[PDB]
Amino acid sequence: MSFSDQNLIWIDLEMTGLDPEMHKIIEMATIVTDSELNILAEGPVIAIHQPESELAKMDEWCTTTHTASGLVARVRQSQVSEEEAIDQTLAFLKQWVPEGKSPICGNSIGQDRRFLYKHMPRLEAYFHYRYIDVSTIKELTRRWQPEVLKEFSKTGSHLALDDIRESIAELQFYRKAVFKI
Ligand code: NA
Repeated sequence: MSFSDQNLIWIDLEMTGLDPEMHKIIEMATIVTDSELNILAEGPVIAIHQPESELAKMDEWCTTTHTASGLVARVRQSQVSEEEAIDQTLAFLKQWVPEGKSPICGNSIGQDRRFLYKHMPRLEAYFHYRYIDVSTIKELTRRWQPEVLKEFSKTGSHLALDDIRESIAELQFYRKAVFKI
């Protein structure tokens, strides 16, 4: 429909911890925007099943965060593996953005990309090698004019779709607040 090699793929993952070699992906969500950050379509929001032995690696932060959000219950009830989650997400993305064109977009998105390289390389390969990291702009704004940052706030629920929507909203805020293009 609005298929374009200028469209942006936004992605957020939730994990059982910070180490891709030890931990697992338990949620993924994607959004496609056009190049002007208008949201065109939201992709599959997938709680990925993991056995208790993997959930049992979670520290207190992860356990309390992902239990209180309802994600742990959704993970336990899920019948979707990483491979099926890749299949669903690729089938969505192919309708909106060509392979290899969009940088990976999000907040500190290098961390998600590490988990994609390790656990979902077929999905990682769909992105261009570059990164659109909204937190790059956050950090530059904090140093150049930190008063700007008091004008925007995040809920930070660690529900993957809500958090990637907040990533887009943050960049929209920066477009008006710190950019002149
Ligand atoms: Na994130």
